[PDB]
Amino acid sequence: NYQQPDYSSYLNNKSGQGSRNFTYFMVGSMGLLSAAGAKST
Amino acid sequence: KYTTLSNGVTVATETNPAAKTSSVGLFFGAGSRSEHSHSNGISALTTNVLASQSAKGSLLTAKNDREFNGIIAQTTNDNITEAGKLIASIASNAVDIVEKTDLTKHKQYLSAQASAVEADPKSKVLSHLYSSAFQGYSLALPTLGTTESVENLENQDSLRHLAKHLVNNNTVIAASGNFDHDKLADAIEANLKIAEGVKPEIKPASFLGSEVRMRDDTLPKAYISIAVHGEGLNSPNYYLAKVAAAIYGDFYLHSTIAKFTSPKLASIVQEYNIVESYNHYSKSFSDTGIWGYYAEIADKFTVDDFTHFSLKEWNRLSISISEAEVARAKAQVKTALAKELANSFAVTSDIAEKVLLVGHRQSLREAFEKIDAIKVNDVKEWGKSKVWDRDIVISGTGLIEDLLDYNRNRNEMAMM
Amino acid sequence: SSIPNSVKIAAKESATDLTKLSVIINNAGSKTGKSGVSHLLSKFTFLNNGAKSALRFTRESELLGGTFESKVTRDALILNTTFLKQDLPYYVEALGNVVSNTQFAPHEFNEIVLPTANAETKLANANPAFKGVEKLHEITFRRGLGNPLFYNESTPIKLEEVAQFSKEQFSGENISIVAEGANEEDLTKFVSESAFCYLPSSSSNGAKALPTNTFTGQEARVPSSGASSALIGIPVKPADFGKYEVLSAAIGTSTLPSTSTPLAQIPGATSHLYKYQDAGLFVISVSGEASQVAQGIKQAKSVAESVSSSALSEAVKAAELSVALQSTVDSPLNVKVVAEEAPISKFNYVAVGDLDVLPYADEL
Amino acid sequence: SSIPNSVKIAAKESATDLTKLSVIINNAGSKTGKSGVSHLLSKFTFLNNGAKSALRFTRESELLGGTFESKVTRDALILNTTFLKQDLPYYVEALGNVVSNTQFAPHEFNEIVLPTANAETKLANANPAFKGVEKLHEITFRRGLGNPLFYNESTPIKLEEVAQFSKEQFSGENISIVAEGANEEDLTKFVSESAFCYLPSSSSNGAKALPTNTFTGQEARVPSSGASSALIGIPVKPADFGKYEVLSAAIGTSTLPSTSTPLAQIPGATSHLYKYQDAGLFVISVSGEASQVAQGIKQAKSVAESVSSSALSEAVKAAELSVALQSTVDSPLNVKVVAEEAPISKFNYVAVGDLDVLPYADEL
Amino acid sequence: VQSMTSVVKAANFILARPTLSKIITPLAQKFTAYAGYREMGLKFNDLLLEETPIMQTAIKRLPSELNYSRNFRILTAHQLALSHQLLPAEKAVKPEEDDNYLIPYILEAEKEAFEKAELDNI
Amino acid sequence: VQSMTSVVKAANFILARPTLSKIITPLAQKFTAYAGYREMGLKFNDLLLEETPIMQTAIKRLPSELNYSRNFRILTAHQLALSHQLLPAEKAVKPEEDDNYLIPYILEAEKEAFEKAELDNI
Repeated sequence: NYQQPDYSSYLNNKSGQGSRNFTYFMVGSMGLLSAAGAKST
Repeated sequence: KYTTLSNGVTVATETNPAAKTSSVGLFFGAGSRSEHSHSNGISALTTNVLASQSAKGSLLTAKNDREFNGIIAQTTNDNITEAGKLIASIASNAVDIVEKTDLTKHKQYLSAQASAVEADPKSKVLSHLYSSAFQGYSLALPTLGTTESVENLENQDSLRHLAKHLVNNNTVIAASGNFDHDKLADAIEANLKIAEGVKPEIKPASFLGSEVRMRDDTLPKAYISIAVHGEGLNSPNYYLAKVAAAIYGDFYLHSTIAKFTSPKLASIVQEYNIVESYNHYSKSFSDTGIWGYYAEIADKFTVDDFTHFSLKEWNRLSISISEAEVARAKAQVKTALAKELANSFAVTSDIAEKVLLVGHRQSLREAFEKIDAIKVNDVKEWGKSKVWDRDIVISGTGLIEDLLDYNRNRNEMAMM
Repeated sequence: SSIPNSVKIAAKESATDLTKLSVIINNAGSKTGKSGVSHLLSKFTFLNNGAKSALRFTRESELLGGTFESKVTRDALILNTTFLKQDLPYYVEALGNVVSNTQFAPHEFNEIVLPTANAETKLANANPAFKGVEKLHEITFRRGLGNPLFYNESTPIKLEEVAQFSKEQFSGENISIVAEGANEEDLTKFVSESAFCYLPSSSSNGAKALPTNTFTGQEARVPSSGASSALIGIPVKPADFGKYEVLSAAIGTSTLPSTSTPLAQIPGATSHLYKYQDAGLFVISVSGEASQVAQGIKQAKSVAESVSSSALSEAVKAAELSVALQSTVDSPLNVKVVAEEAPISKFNYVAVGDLDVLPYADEL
Repeated sequence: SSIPNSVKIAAKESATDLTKLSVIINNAGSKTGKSGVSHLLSKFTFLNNGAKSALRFTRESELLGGTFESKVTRDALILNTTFLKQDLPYYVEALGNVVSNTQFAPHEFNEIVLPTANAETKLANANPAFKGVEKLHEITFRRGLGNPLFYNESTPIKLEEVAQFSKEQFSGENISIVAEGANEEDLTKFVSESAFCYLPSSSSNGAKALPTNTFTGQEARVPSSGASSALIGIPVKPADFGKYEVLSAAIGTSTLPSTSTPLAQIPGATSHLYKYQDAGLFVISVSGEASQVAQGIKQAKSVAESVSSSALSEAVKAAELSVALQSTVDSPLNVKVVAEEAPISKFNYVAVGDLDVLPYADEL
Repeated sequence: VQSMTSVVKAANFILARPTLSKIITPLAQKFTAYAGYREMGLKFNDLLLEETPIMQTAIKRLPSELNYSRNFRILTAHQLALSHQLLPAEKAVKPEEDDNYLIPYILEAEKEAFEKAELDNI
Repeated sequence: VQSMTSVVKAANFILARPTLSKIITPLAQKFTAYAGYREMGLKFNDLLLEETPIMQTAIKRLPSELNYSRNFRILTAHQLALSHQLLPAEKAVKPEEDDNYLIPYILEAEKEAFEKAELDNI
């Protein structure tokens, strides 16, 4: 339809599963650290 | 039935005595995918110029597809051989025809078509979806080009395009109808004369999850489309992708069957009349595809609800699709494939597409056997592989103010 | 073939391996009943039988992979079905239960028929060319073939009328089952043992077909928002179907989308010969901006006339192709396309849209 | 009387001590510009002057007790005002600033004009009789007098068009000030010293009046919901205004609502002779249930013809009464009612509503 | 809540057998007379629990005359409860006017819902 | 909030006098340059407090092209504030493009409101 802006630089170098796996690992780690802190409190 | 003529061009025909009308067409690959931004739309313009020639009683039409182009001469059965010669001439004199042509009228017509696809909301939505999904590669370009680039095309660019792409190794003569294949092959052999050349390398393309929003608040509806990286013609999951799409099928709110359609999404979306219409599709290119849905929502306050429910139903693909849904999807896909291959024009187009892009065309019986073999576990494996927690590409045109940001829809792809 | 009811059965092999079965109610179309009844009847056909409800028949049909629709045409009411070859015994039986013992429940009338019929009417009339064609039929064939093809609130219809139209029609003489990709013997057996065997041979108290009564020289104007459209309509006897198919294909026809035709050189212009049992209408239409249409219709009129007999003869093969393309299972066509000259002087005219811009009939 | 602009002034005493002042723009009606411009112009008349805004002029007028309206008629655009005798110097001045230097601001075109014009059009057309009369004028006087009387979205109009139609119109030769109950000398002085003195004598680049071009023998049909209506229209020369006023009053006219007349004996029937500068239209209408109207219009047709010349002569005095009633301040009427016979064979016909029930012109 | 399909199933289970019919039906009429809703102008089907999608559909698919009569009877019952007074015997709803007008529509609604549930679990 | 009519009254009171003009106007340009809104793509009239009936009417009565240009400039400003970046000097709104496009409509709205208030207290 029209030309998109070039995201070449913005793109990640990870594979489809790698980036998703790392994001979910970080979110889960945040969730469980919050769980540990809330349990302690 | 196949015959490789002299010059190495291949004539592929699917002749059937029950055919109402016959068709034969020369397709030389290299659609918009072979173009670049500056010279985009040149393939469509060249095919239009070729198909605008004298028809000699046949029906010449251009194809102008994403990855391949061709001229098709539909004609009654007994006249087919004549049509054969016609297209042969049209392609043996392609450079001469283009040289003697005043492109002003043809460029006006092509720009009119380009505006047409920029006005029909579904055409605009899917064109933008393909452009954003494959952004940065030639596959993102329109089939018919943009209204800005078309006016910048000239005869010399078309001649370069023909010389590069209209070659024996990169062309095929497809045919269908009721006729003797040998007669058509002999008629074309004596008349087809096209330059030698190697098959042009098909440009790469990689799916990039993105979102494009052409929000026009003046429109009456919200035309959105959400998809994921699908299956190209090569992939063995081609028919499996079609089955996965058909599990959700089509829907039109005002259709009589609307209250009775099998798909669960359809029953979900009448409770508050979330969406006016939608249709799930698996568009397949040579090596990549787009699997998703298009939808038109009348109520501007329910775009989010529709996207939420549709992506939840996609989540259901990898977990809870029952044997009933898989059986229905298999039957519906088989019926749709048979429907697409009834018109001899459609059969010619499919023969050309398959022979150019995958090299071999699976007969309809082979496709039925391959679809019948699909089990529910196969569909769920495909859903895990290609749908579950995978990047999506989004497009929207009007009243999409309710269409929430990318993260909400994307995160809808992995919640239970 | 025929059964004691005189229900004609025709079957012939198909190309795509789909048994594209179809039932053609000869004179249950928009021409027979009062304006718009046939549309509502079509919308009732596949909903609720005496054997399977809508939610059961639709679910089973989708499971069986078939598609089914009911389209209204001025001559006949068509029930199209499309399914894999193994599925014939089901759909045919269902089709029987559609022609006979259709429930016509008021809740389906007020929920699924009137809403759907009104939605489809509004969607179709939004296209100025379609509404222009409807007006052209209205003014060319004052009654019968000129009845509006779709239901309009201007002529209220009550469920009793629709039900009495389902009966008093649908009789054995009045229906023809036509199939593509089904053995005629097997189809005949199924039809004989289906509900089709119970229909009356002839309707006792209706189906008194009226004469066509073609009327020429009239004109009409229908103001509309958005796109405008100007149409020219030549009524034609059935025996002249050949002369105009050649003319249409000679100048450009909707069936054959292709540039390089004289009528395609002007934006939005097209032609089409609507063919019916006892009459036909050759329509040359132009659509788009009112200013463009104003000159486009005059150019199209000048193109239809003054078409060289040599080009008209050359267009015979294109006309044959167009006729073959139109000859779907639902609408069988048998027209011998002769290159004979076809006059245009007897045209009706219709204008839709910016009536302050569109030309009048006296301006051609 | 007149001023250097050639603006005609007419003034005569009134019964009810109200100065029913009125301005008649001779040919700024619905006949002059493109369909619907005059309606929008009439909606712009009293809003924003170069002297007083809408919210100021309306408030002042209401304090003064006067009323003001702008009605569009196919011949002229009428700006009526009605106020106590003490109030002439104000309103006349305002009227000047209405004809000259009316602002035409876009925010009024989008907030007060287009919405109001659309609402008025929808309200008027909801009446099947008025829709039928508009269609009758359209098909009898194809252009000019047949232009739709009200703005319709089918013919989009932009503010520039209305502004350029105010200019190039409203000229000195093109406006006629008429008052009832105001001294002609005082009114002449006020007009001379008002903005009317600054109008050009004639429009430089517009107001090229076209011939009437009356067309007969036509017909039309306009499907509509709810009430139906069948109308019959005789175009008449101005010199025949006397014959038909006597005919209408003989059978029953809208101006004289009374039972005992032949046309009043059938439900919903009425007649009226619309009178214009260069042509007129005698309309016999029937309205109501479609089945009732079907027979009512035929009865009315049979009544209009076959009216005894003795009864026609008896109706001369009633026709004179009707003419006197119609001759308001805005629409001066000068018709000599003679009993001469008036034919009907040249009738146009228009049907609205349930077109499946209403008869065609061939059934009269 | 119990579905009208099940209520009618049980009622026809009883009515078919002469012994249970003879024992119950007199008790059924006696119970319906002692219920006291007829003294307020209500027919039995007016008492049904409207606040359910099936029942809402059933009312939404009533004819015009039955719908308006139901509206008036419900309004009369509300007014009578409001003013703590009952209809005289002559104005009360007689046993023969308690005609079970809404049951067929509810049964159709439940038939549709049951077919949808069955086919979703095909 | 100060009615725009009063702001323009004060501005013309200052501008009419050559001494006050020569003093303020240089400071006016310097202040609008230091304000920093132009580097974010905003014209002056984009900053105006929209949440008022008079201002809301003025926006509602803008031409289509001005309305869309304003929408895009506001969206660009939001994106810039979101990403914590400013437009390059070549892309920033130049002083000549800060053209006071919305003031006429605001003044018309103020005039209408003031006439209504004056007549309501006639």
